[PDB]
Amino acid sequence: YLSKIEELQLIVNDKSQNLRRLQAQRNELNAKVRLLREELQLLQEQGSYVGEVVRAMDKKKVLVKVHPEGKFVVDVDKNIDINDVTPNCRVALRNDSYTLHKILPNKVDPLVSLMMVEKVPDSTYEMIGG
Amino acid sequence: DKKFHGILDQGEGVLIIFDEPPVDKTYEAALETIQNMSKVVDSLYNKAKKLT
Amino acid sequence: AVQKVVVHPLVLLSVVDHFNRIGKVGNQKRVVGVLLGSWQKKVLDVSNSFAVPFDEDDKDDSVWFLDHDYLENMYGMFKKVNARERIVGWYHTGPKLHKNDIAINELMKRYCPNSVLVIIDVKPKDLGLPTEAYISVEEVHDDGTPTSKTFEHVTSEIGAEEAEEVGVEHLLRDIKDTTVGTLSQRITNQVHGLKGLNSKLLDIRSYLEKVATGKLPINHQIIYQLQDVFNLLPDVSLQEFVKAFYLKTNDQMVVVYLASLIRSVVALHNLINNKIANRDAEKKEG
Amino acid sequence: DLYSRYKKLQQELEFLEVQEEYIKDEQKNLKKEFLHAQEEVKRIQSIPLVIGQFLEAVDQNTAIVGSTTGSNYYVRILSTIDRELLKPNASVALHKHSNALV
Amino acid sequence: MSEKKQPVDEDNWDDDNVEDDFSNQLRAELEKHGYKMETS
Amino acid sequence: EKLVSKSVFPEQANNNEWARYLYYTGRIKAIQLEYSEARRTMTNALRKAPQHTAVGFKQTVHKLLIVVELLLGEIPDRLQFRQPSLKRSLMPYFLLTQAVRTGNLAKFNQVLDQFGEKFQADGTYTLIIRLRHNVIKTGVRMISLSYSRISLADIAQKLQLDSPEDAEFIVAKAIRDGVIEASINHEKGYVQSKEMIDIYSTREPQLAFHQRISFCLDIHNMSVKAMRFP
Amino acid sequence: AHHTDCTFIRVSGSELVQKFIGEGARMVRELFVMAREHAPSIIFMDE
Amino acid sequence: QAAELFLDTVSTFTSYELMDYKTFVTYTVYVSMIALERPDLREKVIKGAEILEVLHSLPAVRQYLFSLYECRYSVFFQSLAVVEQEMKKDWLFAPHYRYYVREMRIHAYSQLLESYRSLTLGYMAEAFGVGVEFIDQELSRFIAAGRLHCKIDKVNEIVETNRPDSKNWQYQETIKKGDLLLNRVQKLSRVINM
Amino acid sequence: MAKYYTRITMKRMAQLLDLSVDESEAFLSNLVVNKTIFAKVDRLAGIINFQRPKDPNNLLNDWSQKLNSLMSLVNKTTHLIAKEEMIHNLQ
Amino acid sequence: TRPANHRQLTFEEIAKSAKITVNEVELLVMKALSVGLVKGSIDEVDKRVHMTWVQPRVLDLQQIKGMKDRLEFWCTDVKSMEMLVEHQAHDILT
Amino acid sequence: VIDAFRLINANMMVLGHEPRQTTSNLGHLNKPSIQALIHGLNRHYYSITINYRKNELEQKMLLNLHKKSWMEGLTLQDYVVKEMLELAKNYNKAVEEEDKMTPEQLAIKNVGKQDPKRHLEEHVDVLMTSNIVQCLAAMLDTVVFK
Repeated sequence: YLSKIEELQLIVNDKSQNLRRLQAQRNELNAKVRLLREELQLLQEQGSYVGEVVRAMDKKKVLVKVHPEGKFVVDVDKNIDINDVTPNCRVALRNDSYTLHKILPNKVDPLVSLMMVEKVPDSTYEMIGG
Repeated sequence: DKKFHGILDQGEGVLIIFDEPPVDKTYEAALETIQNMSKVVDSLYNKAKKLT
Repeated sequence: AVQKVVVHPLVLLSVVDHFNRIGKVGNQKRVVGVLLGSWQKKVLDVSNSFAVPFDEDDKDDSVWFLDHDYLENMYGMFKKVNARERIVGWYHTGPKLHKNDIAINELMKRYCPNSVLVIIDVKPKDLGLPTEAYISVEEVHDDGTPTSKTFEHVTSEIGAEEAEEVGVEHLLRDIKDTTVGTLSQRITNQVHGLKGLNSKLLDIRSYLEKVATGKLPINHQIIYQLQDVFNLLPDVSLQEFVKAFYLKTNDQMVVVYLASLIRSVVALHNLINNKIANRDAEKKEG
Repeated sequence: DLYSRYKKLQQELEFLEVQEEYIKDEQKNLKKEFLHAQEEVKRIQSIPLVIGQFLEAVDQNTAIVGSTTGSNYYVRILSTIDRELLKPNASVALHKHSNALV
Repeated sequence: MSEKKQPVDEDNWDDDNVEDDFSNQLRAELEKHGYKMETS
Repeated sequence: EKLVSKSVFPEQANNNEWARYLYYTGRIKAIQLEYSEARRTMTNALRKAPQHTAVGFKQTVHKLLIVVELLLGEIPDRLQFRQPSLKRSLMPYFLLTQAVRTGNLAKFNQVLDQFGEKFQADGTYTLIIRLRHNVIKTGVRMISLSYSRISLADIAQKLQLDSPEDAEFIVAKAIRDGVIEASINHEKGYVQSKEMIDIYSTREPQLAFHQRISFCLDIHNMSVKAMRFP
Repeated sequence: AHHTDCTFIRVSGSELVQKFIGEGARMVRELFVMAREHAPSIIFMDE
Repeated sequence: QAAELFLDTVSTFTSYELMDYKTFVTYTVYVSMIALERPDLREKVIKGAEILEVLHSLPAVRQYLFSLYECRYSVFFQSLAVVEQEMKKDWLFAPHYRYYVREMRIHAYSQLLESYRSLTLGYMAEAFGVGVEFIDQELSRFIAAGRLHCKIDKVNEIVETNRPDSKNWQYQETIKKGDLLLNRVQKLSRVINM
Repeated sequence: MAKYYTRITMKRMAQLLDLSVDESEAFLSNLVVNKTIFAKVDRLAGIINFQRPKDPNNLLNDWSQKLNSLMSLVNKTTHLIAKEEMIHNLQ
Repeated sequence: TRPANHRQLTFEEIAKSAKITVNEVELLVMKALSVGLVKGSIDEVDKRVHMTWVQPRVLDLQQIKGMKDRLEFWCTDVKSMEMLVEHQAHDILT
Repeated sequence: VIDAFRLINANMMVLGHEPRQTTSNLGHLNKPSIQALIHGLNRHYYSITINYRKNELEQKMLLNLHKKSWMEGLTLQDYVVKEMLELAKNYNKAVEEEDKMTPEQLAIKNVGKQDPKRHLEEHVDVLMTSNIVQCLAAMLDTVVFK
């Protein structure tokens, strides 16, 4: 029984592996939060200029006026098709090569405030009288 | 009610009229502990139902 | 004058690099260089500095040579690089100050109207700061010590620089409140308990040792005056400090209690957060 | 082979305990890194910031804003800032090099 | 997990403690207490 | 032998098992005259009753706690718990509690003879037999809370002692243990019974109101234990 | 506007745009273009 | 709860259950003073516009309601005895007649004691009934109940004061909530811990 | 009158104030009209306790003593090295 | 000369110290206190000093108080207690 | 921000600009890669890797002069503490009392569909560190001094 029940005592010590799994999860959890900070290295990259597309031409060329400067012919990125580009569209021009980084919506003048769609008025169809 | 803010100050020879009763710790903890224990009551319901 | 002596980190490293530069010869046993800094205000801040060739001899400490040409030519070229830069003193290693230092100081006094000596140690130890600040002046001691010409200690500080520890601290660093009260208390007990005792022990030894080799146990007013200022607290028996009872003792309980009562509330928040974290989130057999 | 099995199970515990120490040690090292990185996120905000006005949020983690120069830029919003404050144009500090919504 | 084992071995409450305190007392019914002061 | 036999097993996974261990352990102390420790153990045991224990069950645990508190001399009213099954067995104890408050021995005697049955079945009847002498202690404890410096003759009137010297003898018994220092002058002061002073949760109780926090702060162990389970 | 299931645009404002130092065609040409972007749209005018 | 729900003194109409608005007022004054603090009693009953006319009709109700606020201890004790006979005779007020009288006596004893840390029992006798022993016996029983928050003395014949809740009972207040609050976690952890 | 003394007699303080003890309360009412402060005097013991008026928490007393006692110790150490160097100057 | 303990002394000793009658010293101590050359705390229960700041012109003897009589010996005691903090929490120091 | 560059000869352009005998060093060189502005003028030049030269005692003196000097390390006096602490402890606890309402909302909420509940308000560590370090001043009170 001395060498056939002592092995059974080592089976009691097997529960430590369950603790090792719990700590292993924490190691990954800490890795995730630090990885988010590693992702924050992206904030360092300079923002691409915001410009409006006057018109589009073929061969991945678009005519976009810079917001404070002048008309610039730009090379479209692989991500966005020339077809996707349209006149009067606020695209993003790359900081260094003025490339079409992405298409940005909300191309509208102060009239957006007038929409007043947000905060819809209190329901009153029942409250209306005769 | 409101007044000199000193209880029977007739014996002393130095005078002890003062009031200092608003310690934030006693009031904030007393409110939070009642509110926190509400989580304990609610947590018991969430765990017990899944347990059985 | 010389109310404070901030030393820029770049200069602090410069002394060590010179020691390595002359590391081939260990005979000098010290590193000597002209110390250049700006007297913007009473505060003295050392800036970029250069090392004049110098030899210190054990033979009566009178065989000392400072090159006039090196001091003049390098200072002029360095001043061309910085208008603000000016001779403000000199720096030496050799933590025990040599008797020759005062003679070198007189030449230093001639070059700069209010020059200072910084005894930076190339090999750092523990406690305080590496640079030691001494200014040599001639005066008549009020009690009546003859000559009364000696270096006088002045406060010293470390200068401010940017992108300097990227070379060094990036490997380590511990900028957090996590280690506060975990090891910080240990360091103060480590040095105030031992290093503070060591300086007092030097004076207690001096009661006979100052008689034997020291200037005098009964000397330098601050030996007793500063010690008596340190003995603002009585030091023995009744004390009347932590034995105040109705005073400090009663207050210690009120603050300790107010601090302690939060911990019971603190435990409540931490314990329940664990119960939701493991009892419910871990228990998801699905 | 019960005597041999006792040695084998004992070996498994010894290896596991030896490995168990490593996970805790690395996890402690990760905690220090998390604090250092968190300080770096605070550091980008401290440097002098050009003043800017928020204009539109294309999506979470990005924004279109006009600076004092006025030029519109595809800047990236910082994670810590409350999103609700971003929606009113108001005023947003921009990192000088990044132009990001610090 | 019913213990069992030991069987071998306001509306009607809350005021019970207060009632118990003067259940023996209150023979005076308060009015006698006033009369006792009058005799005093 | 059980006290020596006591070992570890603080896991108490059943919890009801811990209450069962506590119920007897409290019973052992109550019979061993350690009433003060027993009442706390019974209260801890009473708290851990997840099972209904509706009839003739939890009432037995309640019965031990009430008798031991009465043995201490502090008076516990039955209104706080009053389980209906506890109530059926409590018609005796409830009258006995009234008898302890009353100065009439004959009322206590009527309760003992009329309600001797059932209490004997509980097995706490021996504790009631010792309680018959304990009635005097309850009055002195009430006096100690009520009067800071009561007169010796007044104590004799309050506890109906036959003689003032008997009252002085009772005052020595009153000091007993776990009560404020009598500090009796033995002359004009009589039963000075001076209460503890400066008990303001200040310096005098600085240990008093910091030690209480240490125990609750020690329960922060729950965060470590549950964190280990995942 | 509450019971609509359509974009509701409120344009009760007067003329600040057009040929004034303000902006061009904002009151009408821009308002319709925004309504085009949201196809189910109702515009309420109070003058 | 009744004193709070008897706030509708202004519009009781002439409910059949009320024998008269006058009866509703007698109940509302009797019920409110037991459950109302001195700030509310002046604001709602002592300064109450509608109640004041109704107490004009009843001299006894007016004296009893006014005496507690006026701190006329001698008059109210006599008036309380008149109230006891009415409360026992009244249906729906007889079951709690004992609780009402003793609770009023506890409230009365707390009011004069609050002002003075040291009170000679002779002074209490002058304020209330003449016999010193009768005030002393009530004082001891109420003190025993935990009511009267004070410590009595003998031979010196001076009644002292008890500790304020804000001063040090704040620690007790945290512990009392804490003991039930902590007890819950001990039982709860075991159920999931198993 | 302030000073650092504690048990100086109030009747003696009235004599120091050069006013009659019998009319001292009215004379000290002049102190009340001056409303300089209430440094504290115990008339029951006939002593002017002119040391501290209204006791606050003594948090600064430990902080200032600790800051000064420690600062004096570094000052002692900084001067100590120079003197130790002077014995070494002859050694 | 005496920090605490012996610093506190009877009025009669101050009467001998001011060479004045003990009844006179009740008046005299106030005059000596008035000079206030050194800021301190003085209790007139026994005219005990136990005061705060004082400036000695020079230390008595060989500064025996400065040796293990008061200073240094206390400092040796502190480092042993500092070691107790290390023993109490060696793992935390890491 | 400092970077080191060496020009590449036009004659050398036909030959491979930088033959590599060691893959790992090229991988370390690859980690910096190229800058977009540098890429614009990259041709006719090759970036060369820069590493800090070995620093030993030099690292040690700045290391000694960092926590002790650049950071606050008086050490003799390194160890507000009891004056404004009561205000800070009350204020953070007040923020927790409002913040804990969001965890109270999560437990009451059925949360069948996962939603953010503003939990992890934390501040428990901040309160723990502040209260414990101030309580450690007891060592100064009876051990560091008398």
